[PDB]
Amino acid sequence: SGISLDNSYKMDYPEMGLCIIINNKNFHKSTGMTSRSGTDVDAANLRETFRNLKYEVRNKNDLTREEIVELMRDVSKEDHSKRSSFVCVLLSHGEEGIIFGTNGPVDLKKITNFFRGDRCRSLTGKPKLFIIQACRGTELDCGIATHKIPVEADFLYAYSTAPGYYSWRNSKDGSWFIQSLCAMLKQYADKLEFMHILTRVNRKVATEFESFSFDATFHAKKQIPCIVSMLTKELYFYHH
Amino acid sequence: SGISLDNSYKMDYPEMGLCIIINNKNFHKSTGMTSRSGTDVDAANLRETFRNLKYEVRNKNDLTREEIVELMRDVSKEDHSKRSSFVCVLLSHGEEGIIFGTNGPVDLKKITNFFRGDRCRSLTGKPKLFIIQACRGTELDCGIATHKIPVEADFLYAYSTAPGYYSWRNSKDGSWFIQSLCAMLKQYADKLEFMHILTRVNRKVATEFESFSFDATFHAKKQIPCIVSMLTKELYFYHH
Amino acid sequence: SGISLDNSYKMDYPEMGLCIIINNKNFHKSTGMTSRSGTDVDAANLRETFRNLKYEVRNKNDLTREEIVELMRDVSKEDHSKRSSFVCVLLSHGEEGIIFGTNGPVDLKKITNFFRGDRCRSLTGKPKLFIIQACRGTELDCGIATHKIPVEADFLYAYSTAPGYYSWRNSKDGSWFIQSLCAMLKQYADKLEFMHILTRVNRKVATEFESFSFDATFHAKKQIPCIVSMLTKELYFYHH
Amino acid sequence: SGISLDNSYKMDYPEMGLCIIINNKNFHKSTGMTSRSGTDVDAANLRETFRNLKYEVRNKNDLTREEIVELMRDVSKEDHSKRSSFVCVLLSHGEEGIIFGTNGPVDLKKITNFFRGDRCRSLTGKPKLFIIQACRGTELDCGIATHKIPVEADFLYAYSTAPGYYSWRNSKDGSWFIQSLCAMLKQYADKLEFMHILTRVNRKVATEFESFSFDATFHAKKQIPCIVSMLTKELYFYHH
Amino acid sequence: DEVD
Amino acid sequence: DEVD
Amino acid sequence: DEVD
Amino acid sequence: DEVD
Repeated sequence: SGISLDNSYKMDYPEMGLCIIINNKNFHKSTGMTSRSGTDVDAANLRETFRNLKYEVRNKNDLTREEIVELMRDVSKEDHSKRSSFVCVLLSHGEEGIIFGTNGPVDLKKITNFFRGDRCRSLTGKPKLFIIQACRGTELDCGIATHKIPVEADFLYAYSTAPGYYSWRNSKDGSWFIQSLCAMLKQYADKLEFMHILTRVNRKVATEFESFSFDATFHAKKQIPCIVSMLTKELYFYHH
Repeated sequence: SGISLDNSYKMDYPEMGLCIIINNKNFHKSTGMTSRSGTDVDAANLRETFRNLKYEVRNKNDLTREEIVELMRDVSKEDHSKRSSFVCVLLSHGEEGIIFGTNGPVDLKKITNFFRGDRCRSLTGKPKLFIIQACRGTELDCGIATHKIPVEADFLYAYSTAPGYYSWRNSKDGSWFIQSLCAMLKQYADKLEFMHILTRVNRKVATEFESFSFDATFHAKKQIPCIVSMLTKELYFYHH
Repeated sequence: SGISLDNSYKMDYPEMGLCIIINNKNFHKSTGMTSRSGTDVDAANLRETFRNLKYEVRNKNDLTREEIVELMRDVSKEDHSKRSSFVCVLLSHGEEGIIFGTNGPVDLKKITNFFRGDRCRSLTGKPKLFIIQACRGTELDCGIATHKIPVEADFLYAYSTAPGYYSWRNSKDGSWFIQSLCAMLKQYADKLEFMHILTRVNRKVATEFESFSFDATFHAKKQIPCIVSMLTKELYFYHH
Repeated sequence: SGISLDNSYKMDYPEMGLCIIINNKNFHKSTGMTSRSGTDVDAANLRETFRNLKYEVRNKNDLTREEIVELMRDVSKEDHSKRSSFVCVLLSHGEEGIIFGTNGPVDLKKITNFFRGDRCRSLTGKPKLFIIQACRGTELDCGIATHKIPVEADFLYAYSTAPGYYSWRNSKDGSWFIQSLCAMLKQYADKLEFMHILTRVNRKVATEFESFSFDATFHAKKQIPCIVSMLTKELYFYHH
Repeated sequence: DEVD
Repeated sequence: DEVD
Repeated sequence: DEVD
Repeated sequence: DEVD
């Protein structure tokens, strides 16, 4: 055949892949964690968005730390040979490097490690996307007026907020990040490369949202998502 | 005029901007830190690469922690009104979230904070790029056979390695990451958007390099860089 | 400033330019030419489409051969310094290299010559687009089942049909070509380069249309437009 | 699988296709046609250029009008099922719509008709490219200081000059158009869509060449090629 | 349909 | 608005 | 230069 | 090779 390029991930496998959505809204009373009002809006938006991208979506609600680990272990042990990629969305409370099960924390590394290039062979060389809507600390942004491959390769972590910062969620409209992500995927998934779509998400969250609170400490705050890429190729959700 | 889009940073200001290169090779004996053989190759490669991109390059060698902070404070206080962007390259020893001065550590947040949207007004809304060649821990990758805006917005952190991992540097050829970054910028800066160039860098580092060591603990190891983007627009080094 | 490229026409002048639409529907009885039913649909579609592209649209109906020449001469003598381009749409009867005034033919070369690089200095180096919906002969496509610059440079002729062939117009929906052109401009003018938009127009006309006639000679016929480019740069209707 | 687009021709068939180069340099004395000095440079340049694009190149020299027709008829009767496209380059004397065999003219339509969608079924729906270096008349450009598919669909005619004009050929360097075409294909075939490559060819010919002659009638003349597209999809010489 |  |  |  |  003619000249061939290897700049983009092969996304024309029989299946796009799984999209696991872990939606934690209600937490065990003993944890002292608040109910995440508006998260169901996020979960539904994500389910529809990824369904239209042809992903096999599996929604899971209110999972304990043990259930989260079991689920990810089981999913990583499935045969992903006929799948182009893997997507996991985590909606919960969190801290830097941590996501909360309904009864306690789970290190994000524990979850992502199941999908390492050496631990999930049927996903080796394929994009593994982790979308995380959770806090990464307690900082508030005041804003300003205007052969072998690495086992950590091929992962993309789309964090809702910058390292060390809180992440915002509206009880009626859903989280700022997920609202924006779904809107940009619906509008550009058939036109732009993934990093460019995520950059549009960054701009949307950065410019269209600002917190409103009766508490001065939490009022008029801003947010910027954080794209962390270990991808080795361009990612387009469409093919041909 | 006709329809206008706002998807890419304005890079046609009178000047592209400053490119500060901090090259720490020799460390104070009391720190117990080794001399970073090969770093001069990196510094020279970067100087030439950014010179061709029309950046006003300033190379600084062997700076103490105090000198690094003073330098960044002073640079952030300059008038960047006529500049399109800002680039800072850090070549030194490091740990997660830390870069080493010749006499001790400096928190990366302390350095980047000087350039926050609210602290460096002449750079507000402009891309602030931090390229970091330094370790982020001690893990080794074994590989596998094959209106307002957020103050944290508009930053791009091009880390040489994944969170928690060592970063590799060849004493003769320079660091794997910087070698690759300069090669990709020279070949694609006039053709591709920055995130896409960095993705090519990820692939180059991930596929073309593997450590060779007489010590089994450090032998046959791999590396994957880590792109961390808080950018709100696409970044092209060329214009018109 | 940084590296600059000169691959696309400057389309950020104060004005996009003029869009002259010559809509000839009714012809002098002595010419023996039929009334072009459906052409008003085309004219209105074009007016709206180019209005949204920010062109100063001027619609002219039923012009004689003398009036067409006078109009083009006068327009070519205007000061186009503040305009990015020029567009002229001709809707009428025609033959190869000819367009019909209401009382007789006009050589297309006579019309386009007024805009030559040496005859219309304020348009030199700017794209001059001529969209032509008219026959170029009588052939029917049966289909098949599935420093200085040249004075002729910077012209683009978007012909509705291939050399020597009839061009189809539906009395209710308008011409196949204009219907398709307006649809593609509305959908892609803010996303694709002009030649690519015209290629989509070619596909739309080629695949979605087929004539229906009680006369076997004119039944089940197909059409393929013909893009003729003397452009020297890429043309995007949007800027920034 | 995931979402699929049909905007570009499938160019990943087992073979790119044939590239027939008809190089007519020496003409029968009785025709009164001059020897086309420099055409061998063009033929060699084309052979190498298309070889690198993975085309099965067949060079034919000094063919009579009868031999040209026989060759094209035979080639159109071959099985092109495993081929992605077809390319034919004609280097000879010519007039509008005509190319010269060594003993007389051949209508270009006669040649291209063999490849119509209904006459060459194994090429139906595939790009058929005809590159023509020949005069299209005697005009000189003085320049200015600065389901079914149509049987005519899927053809691209890359003419060296505008309708009605002479075409320039340098006895030492080869023709302006072919020199430029080969240079642009070598530099951009792995980066740009074909129409964009041809637009670069238009700019190169329009800006870098001007005739030098002791005869005032033929001195300081310019040339602009003419891209005629009936293509229905984007054409990239590379794939994957 | 009609021709022009 | 609420934080996570 | 020469013409074709 | 060496680590940083």
